[PDB]
Amino acid sequence: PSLLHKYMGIFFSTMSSEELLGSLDSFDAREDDIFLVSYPKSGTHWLAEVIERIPDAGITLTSPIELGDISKFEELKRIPKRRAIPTHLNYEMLPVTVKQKQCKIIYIVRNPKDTAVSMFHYYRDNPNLPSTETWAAFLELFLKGDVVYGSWFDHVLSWEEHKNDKNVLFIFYEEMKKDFVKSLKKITAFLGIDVNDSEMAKIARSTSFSEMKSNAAKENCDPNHVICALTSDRNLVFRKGVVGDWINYFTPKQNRGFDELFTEKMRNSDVGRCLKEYAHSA
Ligand SMILES: Nc1ncnc2c1ncn2[C@@H]1O[C@H](COP(=O)(O)O)[C@@H](OP(=O)(O)O)[C@H]1O
Ligand SMILES: [Ca+2]
Repeated sequence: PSLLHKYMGIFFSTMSSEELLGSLDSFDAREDDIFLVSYPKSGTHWLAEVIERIPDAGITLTSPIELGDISKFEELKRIPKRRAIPTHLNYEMLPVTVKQKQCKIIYIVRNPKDTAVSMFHYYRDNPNLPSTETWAAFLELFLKGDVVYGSWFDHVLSWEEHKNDKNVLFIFYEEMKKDFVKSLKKITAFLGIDVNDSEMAKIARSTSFSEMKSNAAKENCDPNHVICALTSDRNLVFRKGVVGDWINYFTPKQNRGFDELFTEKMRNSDVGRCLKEYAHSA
């Protein structure tokens, strides 16, 4: 019985009941709900960890929404507090009802060469993921989208369509590394929360990779809270967390090919070009 399975043409972990997934639009959003959206390996925790570190904001951060049985919906309706709800769903599969309420989205994004790698790595090291021997095997799938949650490019695009909607904010991983505070603001703001220089500086302190990397047990109460449906061992996510490495895995060929598909898919995607002003200088 597989480690992965495919729903509507996209691979998912068997830890996402298909029950759960046919049932999504039966999700009943709250005007206030929040969603931290990303394609795998894209700052997810980073982001989510960052949220939790916001003080007395009143927010219960929630286990992934495409993780589990239909009941997860049950699990969800009982959170009396405001919900920040993590997901890697694509737009289409995002619950209509979320579309209908215009719940705020935060969609975080990172250049796709770095994502691929980070990823490949994740296939290697995670027993919920059917490992792949060599880098080049995984890239082919990536470029096909033959990875869980499907094609990078599609994820981003679908999402990018709503980049100019009011309850939506895009964020760039990269931009998190560069000037984390300018970012944080951008958020606090979207969320219309005030948090001061001191405080913001505390979060920065608390959330540094290596900081985030020192860890082994529990959060605010008892049973471990998972935030990425795929991940059960948080110790697995902190690998290198810089920008750039992809220059230590792409062969001149794979790059040419990559840059052409990229340029083919990300035609006139503003976001496209921004991710290019980065490795442009990076
Ligand atoms: N506080 C932090 N600062 C920078 N990068 C971080 C980080 N926390 C996690 N990461 C990076 O986030 C990536 C994982 O993404 P996700 O949260 O979606 O699973 C990893 O990339 P790397 O493989 O390059 O190290 C990890 O290194
Ligand atoms: Ca459209």
